[PDB]
Amino acid sequence: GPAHLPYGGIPTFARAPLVQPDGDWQADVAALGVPFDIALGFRPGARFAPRALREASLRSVPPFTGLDGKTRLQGVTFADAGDVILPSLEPQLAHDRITEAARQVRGRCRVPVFLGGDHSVSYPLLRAFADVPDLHVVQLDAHLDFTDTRNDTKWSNSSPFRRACEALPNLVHITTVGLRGLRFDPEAVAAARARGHTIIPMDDVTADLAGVLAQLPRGQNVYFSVDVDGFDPAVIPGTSSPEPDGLTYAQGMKILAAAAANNTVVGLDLVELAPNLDPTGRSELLMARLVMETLCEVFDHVL
Amino acid sequence: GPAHLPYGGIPTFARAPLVQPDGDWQADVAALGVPFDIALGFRPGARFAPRALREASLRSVPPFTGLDGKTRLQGVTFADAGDVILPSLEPQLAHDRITEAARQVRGRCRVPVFLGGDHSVSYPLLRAFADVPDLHVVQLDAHLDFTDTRNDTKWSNSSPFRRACEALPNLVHITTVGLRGLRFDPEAVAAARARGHTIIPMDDVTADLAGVLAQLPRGQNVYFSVDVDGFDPAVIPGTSSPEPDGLTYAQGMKILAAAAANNTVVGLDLVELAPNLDPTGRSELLMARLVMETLCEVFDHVL
Amino acid sequence: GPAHLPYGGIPTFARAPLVQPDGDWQADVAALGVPFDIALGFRPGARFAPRALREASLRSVPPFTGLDGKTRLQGVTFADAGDVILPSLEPQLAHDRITEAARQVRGRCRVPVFLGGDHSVSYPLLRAFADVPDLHVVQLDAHLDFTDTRNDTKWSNSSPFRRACEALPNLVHITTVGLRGLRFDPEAVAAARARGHTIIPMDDVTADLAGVLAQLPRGQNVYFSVDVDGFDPAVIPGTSSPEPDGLTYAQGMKILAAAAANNTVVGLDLVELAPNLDPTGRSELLMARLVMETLCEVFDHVL
Amino acid sequence: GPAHLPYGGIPTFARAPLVQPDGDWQADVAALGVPFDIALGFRPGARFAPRALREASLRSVPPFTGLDGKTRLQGVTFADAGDVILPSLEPQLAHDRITEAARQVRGRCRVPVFLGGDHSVSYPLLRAFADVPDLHVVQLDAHLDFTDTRNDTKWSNSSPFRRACEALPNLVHITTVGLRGLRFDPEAVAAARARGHTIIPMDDVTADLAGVLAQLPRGQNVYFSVDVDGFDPAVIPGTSSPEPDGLTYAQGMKILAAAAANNTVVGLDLVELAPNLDPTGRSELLMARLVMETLCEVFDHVL
Amino acid sequence: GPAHLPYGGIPTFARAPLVQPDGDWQADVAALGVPFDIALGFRPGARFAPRALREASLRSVPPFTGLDGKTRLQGVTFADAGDVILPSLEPQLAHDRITEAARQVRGRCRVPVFLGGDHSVSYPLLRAFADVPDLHVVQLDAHLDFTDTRNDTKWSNSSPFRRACEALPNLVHITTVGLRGLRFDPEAVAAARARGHTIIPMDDVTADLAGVLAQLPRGQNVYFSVDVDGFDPAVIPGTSSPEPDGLTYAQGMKILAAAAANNTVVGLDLVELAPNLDPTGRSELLMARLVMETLCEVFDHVL
Amino acid sequence: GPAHLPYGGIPTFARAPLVQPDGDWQADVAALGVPFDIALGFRPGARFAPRALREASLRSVPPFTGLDGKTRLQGVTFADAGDVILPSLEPQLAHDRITEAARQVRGRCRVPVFLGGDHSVSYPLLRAFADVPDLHVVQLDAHLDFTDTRNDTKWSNSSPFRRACEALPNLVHITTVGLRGLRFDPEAVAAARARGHTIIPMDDVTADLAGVLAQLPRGQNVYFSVDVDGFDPAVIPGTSSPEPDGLTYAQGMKILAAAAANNTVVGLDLVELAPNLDPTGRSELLMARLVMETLCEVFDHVL
Ligand SMILES: NCCCCCCN
Ligand SMILES: NCCCCCCN
Ligand SMILES: NCCCCCCN
Ligand SMILES: NCCCCCCN
Ligand SMILES: NCCCCCCN
Ligand SMILES: NCCCCCCN
Ligand SMILES: [Mn+2]
Ligand SMILES: [Mn+2]
Ligand SMILES: [Mn+2]
Ligand SMILES: [Mn+2]
Ligand SMILES: [Mn+2]
Ligand SMILES: [Mn+2]
Ligand SMILES: [Mn+2]
Ligand SMILES: [Mn+2]
Ligand SMILES: [Mn+2]
Ligand SMILES: [Mn+2]
Ligand SMILES: [Mn+2]
Ligand SMILES: [Mn+2]
Repeated sequence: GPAHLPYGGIPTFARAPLVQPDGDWQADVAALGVPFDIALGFRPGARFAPRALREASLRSVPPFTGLDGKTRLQGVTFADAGDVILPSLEPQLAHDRITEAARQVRGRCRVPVFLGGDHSVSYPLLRAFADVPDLHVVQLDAHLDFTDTRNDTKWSNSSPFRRACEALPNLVHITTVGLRGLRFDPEAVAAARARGHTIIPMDDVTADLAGVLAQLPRGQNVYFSVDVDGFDPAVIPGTSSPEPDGLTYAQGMKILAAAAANNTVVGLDLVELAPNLDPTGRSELLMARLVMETLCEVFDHVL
Repeated sequence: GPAHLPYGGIPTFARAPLVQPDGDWQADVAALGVPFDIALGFRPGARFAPRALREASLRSVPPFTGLDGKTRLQGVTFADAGDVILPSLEPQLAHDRITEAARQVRGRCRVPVFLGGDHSVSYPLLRAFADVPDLHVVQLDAHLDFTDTRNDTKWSNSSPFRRACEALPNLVHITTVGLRGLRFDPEAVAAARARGHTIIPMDDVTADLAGVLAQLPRGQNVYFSVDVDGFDPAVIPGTSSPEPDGLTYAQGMKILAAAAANNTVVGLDLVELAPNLDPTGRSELLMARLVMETLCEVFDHVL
Repeated sequence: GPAHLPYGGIPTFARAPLVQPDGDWQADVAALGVPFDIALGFRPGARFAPRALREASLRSVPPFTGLDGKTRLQGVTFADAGDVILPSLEPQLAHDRITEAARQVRGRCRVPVFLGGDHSVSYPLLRAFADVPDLHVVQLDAHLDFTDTRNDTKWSNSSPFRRACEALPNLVHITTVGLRGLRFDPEAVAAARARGHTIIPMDDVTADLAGVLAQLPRGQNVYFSVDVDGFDPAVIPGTSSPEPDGLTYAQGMKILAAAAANNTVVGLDLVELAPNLDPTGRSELLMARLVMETLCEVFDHVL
Repeated sequence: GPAHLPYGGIPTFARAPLVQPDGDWQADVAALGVPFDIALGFRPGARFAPRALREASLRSVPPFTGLDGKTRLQGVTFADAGDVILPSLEPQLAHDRITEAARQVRGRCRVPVFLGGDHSVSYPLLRAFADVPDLHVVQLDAHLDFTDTRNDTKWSNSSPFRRACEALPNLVHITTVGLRGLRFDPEAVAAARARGHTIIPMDDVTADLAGVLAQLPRGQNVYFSVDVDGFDPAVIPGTSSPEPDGLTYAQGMKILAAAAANNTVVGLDLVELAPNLDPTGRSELLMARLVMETLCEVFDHVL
Repeated sequence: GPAHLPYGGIPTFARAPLVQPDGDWQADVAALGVPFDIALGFRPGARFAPRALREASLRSVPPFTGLDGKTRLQGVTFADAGDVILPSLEPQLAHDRITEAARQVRGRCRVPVFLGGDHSVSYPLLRAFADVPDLHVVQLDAHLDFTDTRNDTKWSNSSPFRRACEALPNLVHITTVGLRGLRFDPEAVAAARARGHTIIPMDDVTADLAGVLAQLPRGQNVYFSVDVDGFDPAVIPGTSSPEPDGLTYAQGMKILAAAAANNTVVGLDLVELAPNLDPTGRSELLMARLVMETLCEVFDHVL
Repeated sequence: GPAHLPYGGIPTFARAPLVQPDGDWQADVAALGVPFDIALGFRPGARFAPRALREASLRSVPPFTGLDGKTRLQGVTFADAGDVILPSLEPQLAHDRITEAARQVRGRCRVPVFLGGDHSVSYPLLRAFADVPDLHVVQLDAHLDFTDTRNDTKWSNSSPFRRACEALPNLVHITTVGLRGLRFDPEAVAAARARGHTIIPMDDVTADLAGVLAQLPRGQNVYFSVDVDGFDPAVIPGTSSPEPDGLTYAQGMKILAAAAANNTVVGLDLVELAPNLDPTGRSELLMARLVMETLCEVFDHVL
């Protein structure tokens, strides 16, 4: 039968059927949105990212047959579990609802995809992976986000991984790639290193990408956390706090593809996208493709 | 339980459940989108209107308890039948698919709501009502849209009602309110008058609204066609061809309310909304409300 | 000597000298900003309003000599106390800081001007007026904002006056003008009415403005709360939740002028402006003028 | 044969043939642009107005057959003399080039149409009408623009008519309609009244439009000067310094229409349009139409 | 003699004299616009590209004297034949109108420059080159555009070269450079390879540009087709369907420069530019320069 | 205790205290804005750059502790001297106002930072350095700006350094890096070479950046002039006249860092930023950071 053009149809992620987090369904991949952006400290807009990503994903409906004739995501079913129902304010309640929804979705799919939302959502999201032994996180970001307190709060988008580690003893390591900028929280850097976390500055990527890939985990259970500001602002300008000289789409994708080829991917989140800050719409289009391309890599080599 | 905020959840019209035009369902109201805008002769964008209206409708989820404490649309069921699957180009095929979908939706609901799309969609939509005796159309528009041929085509957005009339002998009358502008197709005006159609210039609405309401049909089968450019550009700037000094939201709504109170409404379409032309977003927010408020009025007088 | 054009100089409200809330200063009028917008339920952006209003106020630097040759605000001194230092999240802490800064500013000026920020800021702002006998609030708004709980929180922008009344036994009456829309919280409306509050729908303003002015308070201590969405979206589109058919600038100004002529004005807040939602910039330009014109009226009838 | 749609073809005013100011041609109406905006004191952008107006005029190509079947501008020839070649800075030189071009275009048409550009262009433009006996100017504007010196200059957009009067003893009277705002130059107002100029505040138009029309000249040589900020900012937001509660399109047109039918119109300029400040594009669309409708009125009452 | 600044004068390509496609003129280079965008399957806007390109070209008026002091395009004459008069809808009629205009312009100049318009215009454009022996096409694009049918039509922007080949046996070869993305039409790829077409993925350009240049045709009659989406979205965001990691301006220009110095260039089109999708305006400014620089290279190697 | 988030507080550069140019203060670094943009020859907007840069600088408040734990600008004091009070038009008066303000600021700080404004401001700015022996200028720009006359004026943004040199024989040498484009003023290029100025095209940076750095001055009094269009438009699109293939932020910074490491930096200006042309806001965010990072380098190598 005829198929909808991108501007047609209800926008669900990858045009997947809609389901409830605690419903009776099962799928290889399931998306869950978290339209929460009140924890960021600059320009809001990320609450609109889940919807923008769903809309942009209509340009990337699986499966995909590449130029070389190979087809990826063949036989991979999808589901869109909608969005976590968030309260106004009440960060603690929002966190609990996010964790509960993430748990339910995780228990019904193989690889859950979480659409943020500012980076603070990664904390309650990760609480749903408490039973993953030696859980590792691979984070693309211009910022470390391992701060204890910022602007008198423990729940800002600058503390998700610090909060996650103190709540999850199974989260044994984090590899962050793309760090750059004039300012870094010394207490956060010290705390991350003290825990053996791997910090890879964007300088490393530029000088030797081959080496960066060489620093990625091997044979581990990995959770992907992609902060769109890890990418160069010229490529992805739609984000609150841009920092120059970031990852090209290709570099960020190469890092994700490599990690997904040598590890067991247990989930992925895409955060800090701000559609309202990029009127060209390329930010949401490229990031929706990023999620889909990452999934291609994952399922094209799973154990 | 908790409810989503406007920015949360999958955007279906009025958050109604998604169904297939020819699926096994029944509801009081059913929405059907027609993301077609290649027939307009100026600024494109109406193809994105159905999606924009669905998103905006999340701010107007029924039922409604007003300031006076009374509730409207209580117990009235809704369904979103998605969008007509349109081809690229191929206007004739597009028309056939639009009529087929509209027919299927019509047979399954009491009042169908069509989301355009440029005004040319009203022609194939009306074909789905060829069985309605003495069908009257109440049209809000700055333009008459009764032209025979324009820029070498019979299918432009300036010809929907002319096409509809020649194909539907049961379409016995059209009442158009809000006409204004420097240019009018003399052949179209003459043709409309000859068929006994009622033409109500905006100047008459400004001069005496009560008089205009008295010119509306009474005890007839009515199809509403709302071209957003009938409203003043200051109120609704998101449209291809704006004309100064149009209807305020209140005036247009009073006309729809009056007609809905004195006739049997068989359907309604909302066309020419161009979200891309109004970065403030008020155009879609207000027009989504207009559709919902019109339904409140329609169901307040169900015989 | 030469004076800056609007685009020159540091933007302080009315180009007034900068001071600290608890510093050693005194002035007739003092402005204080509250860049808080995490309590609204739709489109963010009001956190940028204080800055936008300051920039726009450079087009309205006092005193003003009108067409008739008469001068207003002559000799009236101004000061800009900057903004309340807000934390991230932590609504309760934010409230405490807002109340403290407001108290300090209030103690050093005759009429304090508060620039929001979403409407939730009116609650902590009003707490600074606990010592004002029989405090009356005159609120311009499309919404009532007298809700107890909304989306699982007590601190949303829909509850500021409910929170204020429970924290301030001296807040004996509220007059709200401009209400309109398909939905209202029935408990909020009934509670407000049962408390003796005056609700004036926009319909009444349109029907008989004189009658509305006659309903305003007289010989009372009055605090002005101006929610920009009380104004018609065509005039002021830059706001989160617009509702059609609102106050023209002239109508809103007549209401404020009337109240200022017959009462002791103790303060005023300007909330819900979202500069990011109006690329024409007219929203902040017109609202900055409203504040300045309101002050002209206040000081013209001060007792 | 076939005609271009608005988005097709080279944009010349009213789609008229292109000519040189000092070329060998003759026409009833001739357009001349003056992309000069370095004299305004706030938001630039008017330098692009001539081009925006030409593009917008493609929606208003003459002649016009209205709803009544009557045609206007039938047989009336048009020409586009392009723009004055302006230097960078060098206001004195720009003025001389403007006057020379205006003189040349004036000598080759019956009614010249000048597209600004900020209002300062009206001065060198008026210098080309030194031989018109008892010249009268009908100015639509929110401001008076009769200031002697502003920000240390004699050539700002606040001084065009003051400069014109001192250079043209034949300019015997000016009628300005639409004045509003909190500030007016007391010296400028006094100077205007001393010369017998007529000042009609927007309040007068609102209170009694009939009384306003009665103050317009009769049987005089009239030059129209339309500053788009005379119109309400909700209608025409694309302008540097908007002032609330202005003329609706209809009111401004009624004033121009009355004056056009009772006098010998020798010219007209349209200034202060800032396309860049109105992403909806309604400002240029409506103002291009304003010019064409004014012309319809002019040639509809030729002696 | 004084010359207009970019914002002055009537916008004709390269500020060249305006002429009719069938008029009495002759020039080395002639531009023809094709404001047709109803064939694309995503975001419209390309219909405004011809006009945007003309305006942007005022920043690149020939001749050009570089930093080395050498002058290019010296003595080369230009002309702007306006735009093809397109009907509404009626793709077949549009195609015929396009081919006829292309033929007329082709016979009055040496190198015709066609401004699109979506890519589907290349088909009717190429039909005007049926008499060119062993015609080779050098295509810059992220997409192949050799698809047979898409969304029930043979005339989408994904089929221009497929339609051109089955209609022009003299079209013996196509070299496409810049291909990338997750999805490629296997049937289209197979059909292209079966005809011996050269497919050069962006990866090859990145890996070895010298190798890519060595693959370009030599001593052949070449038609250049430049789809702006061949360039990286960071550089040229103004396009309907962007794909990450594309050609830099320099890389695309190097390809065109090399092909221009070793072949007989018979024409060039610039398609898919969507000015409405890039509010920074760099897309049209850079692409206008691309056409002009390509022309510099072309006439520096004419035999 | 707590500190403002970027959206909070009065926007002064680096959140530094506000002072008067001739006031009684002293600071290591002092900022002065020059909101002048009437000299550029294309798209206006730079007049708003000083304000945009100040706002953006709130994201770069000193001192800075990098990822390595080292802190820069520790103890370095800052001040914001506001903006030069500019007249409307009257370029010569503007120039004198600028030179005097710059001299006053220079005598109260070690390193003055000047915020433009179009590039023409560099001329009056440099006059404030008439007392510096063997003054060298390091200019990042896509254009040379050594033109004598352009569009009939001596004061355009294409002549700042030409004017500066003839007024300042002590300005012995200029090193311009980043030059590119199709057109260059041969007269300007010759005059610069004759004075021995070093011209470094962007191609040289791309080929061998190390070789470019080796060409920078050593042990000299250096004034930095950064024209944002020197950077690639993909990175910094907010500028009047962009040119493809420019400096990455990293490259521009490397050039500035190199010169600051072994020269006595006497001042720096940042010109041609046009915030209105980049709705993503990255242009001002990155350029504010550039200024701050340059200062970090400067004070890391003080003699
Ligand atoms: N790590 C401190 C700053 C992190 C900000 C988070 C995401 N933008
Ligand atoms: N009736 C001729 C013009 C109609 C245009 C249709 C809708 N914009
Ligand atoms: N009174 C309930 C809704 C109020 C919203 C507040 C302001 N927008
Ligand atoms: N009459 C003083 C102000 C005039 C400004 C001119 C036009 N905006
Ligand atoms: N080749 C199939 C897709 C082509 C789209 C055309 C231009 N964007
Ligand atoms: N050097 C001639 C052009 C310079 C323009 C200046 C800055 N944009
Ligand atoms: Mn992060
Ligand atoms: Mn980050
Ligand atoms: Mn219409
Ligand atoms: Mn219509
Ligand atoms: Mn409110
Ligand atoms: Mn409100
Ligand atoms: Mn004015
Ligand atoms: Mn004026
Ligand atoms: Mn393509
Ligand atoms: Mn293509
Ligand atoms: Mn430059
Ligand atoms: Mn420069």
